[PDB]
Amino acid sequence: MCLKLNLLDHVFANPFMNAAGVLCSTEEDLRCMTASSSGALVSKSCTSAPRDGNPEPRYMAFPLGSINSMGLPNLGFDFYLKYASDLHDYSKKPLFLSISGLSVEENVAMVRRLAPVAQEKGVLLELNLSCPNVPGKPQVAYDFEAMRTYLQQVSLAYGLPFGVKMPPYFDIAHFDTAAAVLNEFPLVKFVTCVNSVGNGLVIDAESESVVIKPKQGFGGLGGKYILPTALANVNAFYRRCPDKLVFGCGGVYSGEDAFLHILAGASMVQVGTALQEEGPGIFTRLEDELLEIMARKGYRTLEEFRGRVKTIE
Amino acid sequence: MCLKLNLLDHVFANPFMNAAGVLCSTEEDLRCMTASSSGALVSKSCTSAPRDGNPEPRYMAFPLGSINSMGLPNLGFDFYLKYASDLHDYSKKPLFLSISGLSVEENVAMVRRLAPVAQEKGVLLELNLSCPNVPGKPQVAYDFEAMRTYLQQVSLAYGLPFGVKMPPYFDIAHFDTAAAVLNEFPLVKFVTCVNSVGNGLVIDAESESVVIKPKQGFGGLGGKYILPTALANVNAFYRRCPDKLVFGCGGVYSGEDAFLHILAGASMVQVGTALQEEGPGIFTRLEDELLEIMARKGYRTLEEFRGRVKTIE
Ligand SMILES: Cc1cc2nc3c(=O)[nH]c(=O)nc-3n(C[C@H](O)[C@H](O)[C@H](O)COP(=O)(O)O)c2cc1C
Ligand SMILES: Cc1cc2nc3c(=O)[nH]c(=O)nc-3n(C[C@H](O)[C@H](O)[C@H](O)COP(=O)(O)O)c2cc1C
Ligand SMILES: COc1cccc(CCc2c(C(=O)O)[nH]c(=O)[nH]c2=O)c1
Ligand SMILES: COc1cccc(CCc2c(C(=O)O)[nH]c(=O)[nH]c2=O)c1
Repeated sequence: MCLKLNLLDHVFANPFMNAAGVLCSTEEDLRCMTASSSGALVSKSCTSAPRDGNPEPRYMAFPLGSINSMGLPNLGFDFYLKYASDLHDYSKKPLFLSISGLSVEENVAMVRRLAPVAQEKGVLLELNLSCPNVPGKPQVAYDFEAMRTYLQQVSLAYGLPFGVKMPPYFDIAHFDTAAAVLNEFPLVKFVTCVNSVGNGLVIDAESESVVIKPKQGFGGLGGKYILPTALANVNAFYRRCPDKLVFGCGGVYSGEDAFLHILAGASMVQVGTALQEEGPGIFTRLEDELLEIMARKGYRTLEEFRGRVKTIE
Repeated sequence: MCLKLNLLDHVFANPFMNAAGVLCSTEEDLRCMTASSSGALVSKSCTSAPRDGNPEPRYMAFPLGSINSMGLPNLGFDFYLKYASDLHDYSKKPLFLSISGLSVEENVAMVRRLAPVAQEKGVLLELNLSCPNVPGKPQVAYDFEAMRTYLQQVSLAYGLPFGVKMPPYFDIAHFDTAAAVLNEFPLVKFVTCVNSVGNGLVIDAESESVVIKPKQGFGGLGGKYILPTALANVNAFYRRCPDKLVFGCGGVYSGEDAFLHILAGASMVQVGTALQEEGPGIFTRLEDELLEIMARKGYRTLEEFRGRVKTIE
């Protein structure tokens, strides 16, 4: 019985990795993730310049999940490129680098410079589309014309297989349109579903206050709140993009939650909130729990059940 | 101390009512809700003709909430209008009738008939902008030009104060655009935030199956999953629509959860999943729990704290 996968011309001990943004901002964070039992890691979404991000408090967690408005704090592209080019030990596990430029030209400039490191060292790009463009317009993946522009420009500039991190959708028309846009781009080889469920509001009853400072308390939701939303998006894109991989992200706290993602169609399974709360020891637990479910069911590999969710009659 | 309030030229014993679709489809159901301690009730969203809805199973509930693809099963508009005109006892509490025609023309036709019953009896209209998926077209509330048409046509056909049931939004630009649409219509006097979080997917690990039959398992989410989403929408529209009431719906299982909705801006608080799960006794509990929290805080009225959620610096 084994959790091994081979995808995107890389080998993964297991499907688990951090979600972008969690335990991956600094060198220390990345070394931690690399030392962990995860199958892979992804770096913090970066911009060309370093950013301090929003004022604190900007992340809070509770029994059913988390809310954040971090504001994209990161050490800048050059740092993450250096990590990929010179610091990461590729013999431990594969690395993904997430980018989240604030404009199409910022993304273009970064992927141009990432390309030769991707070709030589095998770092994999995750382009964050669940991200701001012009303020007063919707996030890029909620603006299908902007999304198409970003993918056309990045595809031309980068020229290598990459993946995309998508926000959740809630309307079948959006699943259809979004997948049709992605399917225009043969270099988009993986689709990570989902980013945080946007602009939730957590309020603390005793203090009568929101719990994060930015944006009058509005921020993206993760964790137990979002698992059925995550599963729906994984399955919706799994069905609509048969020549791409789907990576699942959202609501994973247990090997059972991971097994659901994989039944829905997930290849890799990313862990955000639960990892932020539990720490990297979660990866040994999740591996053990998923293997126990597989043993009970007589499954020896992930492919035996990936995308095999049953429908009713 | 009592929770009675006056809105829309009606008196309410308390701010609680059922969510449209729950405990409100048949004459039995409407009599049950009338006999409950709720402050008001709303009927099942109706179409001009009766509908059987989708194949079963089409609703399921879990510790953290529910998923449904009911398919607008309903007894038809003539039935609900007859209930409003002849059967309902207005001395007990106010009645809202929810309409969800499958086209603008259907909604126009129904509202032209409701108008004199609204004048004579005081039934209130809640216009549901959500409908079964039509391939190629987004939900009405997610297509701002369609939304503007519906509201223009209904406002003209009806001529009296009404409200609108909204799905959730997840992007600040969308809040801005949606509220600006709504603010074009002075007869829209209340906005109910929110309908179920669309197209989630619940999977059972043991059976490896989805749990509802229609739509390959995809359905709207209610319950604990959606409380922060619901609060964010309530507050976003409370802030943007100062000349309107906001009715909160989503994730209410306790007087604390109701308290948070009211803090966010809610005038009435609607209860769906929890009501479906617990039954109509829930209203006496929610009333007791909300009065208990008020008493611990020193609040004597709902107006003292409605909309008064605090932000940080
Ligand atoms: C503190 C924090 C920072 C995040 N930063 C990023 C980011 O930089 N890029 C990104 O693609 N997603 C980011 N996200 C989203 C996560 O990658 C993940 O999509 C989301 O939290 C849902 O997964 P979960 O339910 O396991 O938390 C962040 C989430 C959290 C909680
Ligand atoms: C079984 C069921 C049927 C519903 N039918 C309707 C409907 O006819 N009209 C409507 O506006 N919303 C309908 N809804 C949505 C609810 O009114 C409510 O917006 C949603 O369930 C969120 O509230 P909750 O978290 O309390 O369940 C339905 C919900 C459920 C669970
Ligand atoms: C630039 O300000 C931003 C506002 C919202 C989202 C983002 C992208 C980064 C990001 C963040 C973040 O850094 O806030 N949090 C998430 O949950 N997902 C994300 O993708 C940037
Ligand atoms: C599958 O049937 C529908 C899909 C979307 C919307 C509607 C309208 C009635 C409705 C329903 C329903 O009857 O399925 N369920 C909801 O959670 N909200 C609603 O507004 C039906």
